[PDB]
Amino acid sequence: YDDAKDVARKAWEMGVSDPRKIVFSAKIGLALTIVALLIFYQEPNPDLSRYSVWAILTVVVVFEFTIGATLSKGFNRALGTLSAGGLALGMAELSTLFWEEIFCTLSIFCIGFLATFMKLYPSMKAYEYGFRVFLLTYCYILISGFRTGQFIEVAISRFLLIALGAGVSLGVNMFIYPIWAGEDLHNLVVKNFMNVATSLEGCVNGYLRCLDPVYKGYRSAVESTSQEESLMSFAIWEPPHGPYKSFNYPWKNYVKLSGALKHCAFTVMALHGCILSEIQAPEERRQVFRQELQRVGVEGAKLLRELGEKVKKMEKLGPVDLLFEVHLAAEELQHKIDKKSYLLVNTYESASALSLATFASLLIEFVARLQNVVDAFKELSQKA
Amino acid sequence: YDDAKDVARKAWEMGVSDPRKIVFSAKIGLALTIVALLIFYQEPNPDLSRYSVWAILTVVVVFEFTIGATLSKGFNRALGTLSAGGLALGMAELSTLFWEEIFCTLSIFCIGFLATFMKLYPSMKAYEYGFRVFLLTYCYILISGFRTGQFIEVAISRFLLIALGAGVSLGVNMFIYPIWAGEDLHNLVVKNFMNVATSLEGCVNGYLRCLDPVYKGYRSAVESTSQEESLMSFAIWEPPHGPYKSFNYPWKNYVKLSGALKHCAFTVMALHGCILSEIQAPEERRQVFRQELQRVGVEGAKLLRELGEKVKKMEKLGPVDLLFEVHLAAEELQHKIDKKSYLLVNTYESASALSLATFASLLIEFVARLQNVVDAFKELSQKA
Repeated sequence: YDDAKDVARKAWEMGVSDPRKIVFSAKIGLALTIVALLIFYQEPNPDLSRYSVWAILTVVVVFEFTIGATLSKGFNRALGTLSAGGLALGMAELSTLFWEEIFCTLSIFCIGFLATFMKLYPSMKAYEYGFRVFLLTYCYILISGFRTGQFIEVAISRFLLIALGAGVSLGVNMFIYPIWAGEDLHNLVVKNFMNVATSLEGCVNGYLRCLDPVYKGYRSAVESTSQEESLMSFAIWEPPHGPYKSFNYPWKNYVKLSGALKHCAFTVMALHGCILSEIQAPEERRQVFRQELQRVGVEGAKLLRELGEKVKKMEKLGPVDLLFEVHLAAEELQHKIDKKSYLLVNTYESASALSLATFASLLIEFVARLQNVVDAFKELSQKA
Repeated sequence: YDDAKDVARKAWEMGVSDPRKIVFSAKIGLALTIVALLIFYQEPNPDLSRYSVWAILTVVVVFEFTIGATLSKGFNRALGTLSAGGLALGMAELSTLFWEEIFCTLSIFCIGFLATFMKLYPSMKAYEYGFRVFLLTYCYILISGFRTGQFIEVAISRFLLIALGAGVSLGVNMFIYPIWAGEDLHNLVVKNFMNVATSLEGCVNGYLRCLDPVYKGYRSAVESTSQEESLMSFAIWEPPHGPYKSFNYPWKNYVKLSGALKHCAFTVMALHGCILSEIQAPEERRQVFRQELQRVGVEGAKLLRELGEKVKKMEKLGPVDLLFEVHLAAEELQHKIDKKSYLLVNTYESASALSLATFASLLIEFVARLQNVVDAFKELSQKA
């Protein structure tokens, strides 16, 4: 019973935090019950209601979270289905022309074999639903057409059914509280700034706290380029929905600003590795560089926090001279290790000392990786 | 025409290199044409051939690359379909009992809404096909059952059709040249050793070559734990297929040995970052530590190469005292920087000079991360 409390809590916790799941499930439920209500109350005549399941099963099979996703995946499945339709109907008139059972058997071996590879090819890894709905539509059309004499009228009826289902699908998805895929990416390029500034602050302050929240911080930023590169495929399909003024919005720098950041979060990786490493500097020697090591972590996060606030607001005003206090912090960090360098050099009696030299110069590097981002965001600030 | 040559080459190159795609497409083609041949030549009577498309569309919808995947995903879809069947038939006898159009409309809004969340919950992210085939089977059964009087005989017929399709599906997938998901993971835990030993050798030898192949090396090992954790879900479903002697084979250390390796390939990340960093040691100063820096990279790869050859062979003989020459190499590397330490310490005139403190003590660390793996593989060598 206590475990079941969490399951209810899990739904509530993901619910109250993000009111985008409840609304999506409400939208799909509404679409399904509207199709069913239309079937039962407005089309009760059995003259032709069998195919009425096309109508409710197409709403279920083509309704997805983001307008871009629904629209592009509908386009790909429509190309697969219509290509199978044209090619299969050509093969169907042929396959009635005189040994047609054997010809129509080979005509499905060939399609299965050819479509399988282009499904399995490494490049076409996300265009897999298209190959499934093409291999699975060739087969259906071909069997039904070998069975029936004049298929094309029933094919016309099936298309208006899968246009009466998908019509309501797209309409309800786009008009009733839409969920775009453009601002699912503008709210993601600005999320990584927030969970990297803490990863920087976690790794600078976890190194010294003596006498994981960090591991979930920076691994989200790094593991998003495989995602933002998808949300860049979905983002091109939406209209200029609101602030995103014109068509051809540069959803190419949001994977470039998140590119220079994910490249700047490859020191915070090794910056964390120094605290997880089996060799690390002793407590008493870390706490001689306490100020400057904290000084970079303190100010270094403040900039990278408000670099996000320059994306969330997408402030068409400017990032003017951001890195002065991090440069000063890094410069006098190095000049601070110029005096107390004997704590870094003369087996293991010197392998542990010297890992304190490895953090100090994995943190100055992060200061240098931080000039690349501001330029990779200065292009995005102006032209976008 | 020249670009089209590559497309043919791409299929051939992925074909001749891996003869696992051609055989899979041949298997799916054979299944589809056998179902079609069975329909046309052995069941030509139209007394009942409409549902004969269940038979060919179920082979297409449930045939997958690995026996484990086909079998587990068939089990999940069967649970979804049979659960929708039992619950929907209960709702169907009720939904004929006396305002049943409105009750049967609400009975599909409720199912859509409830199933949407458990599809969208973060945990149930791979169990998404199950929720789609449950939401999409409740709907079909319920519409058809509201339409027809005594559905259960037609439901029995549909189940023997989707047992005459899936029967041939599983049979052809398992008997005609099977493709397991256990040895798709034993051949993957041993692949990461081969593309990390080169990443180590690339980053040690790319640092010095003056007077990307590495970036594809270690990023494959790190980006596989999200994959090997799936191949651990598929691996439990196969029988003891061959060498994997008994049931309950420990496919839990292959994600633990590949866990200690992916944890050892987090220095080779930062080891590479030092050559991509905007601050790096000068040429003339790198080539004073040329021998020992190469010495660790040379011998350090030789061990990690033959750690794989202790997995590919899965040699039930032993990894006896592997790390002696890497320990000596790391020990006298540190003792080599004990003499020539003035090249590491006394703004930027010393930020570049101390980048050698950070390669040499990002490479001694990799030697220490390498004791964890041999222990995390000594457990796997004995009990597996």
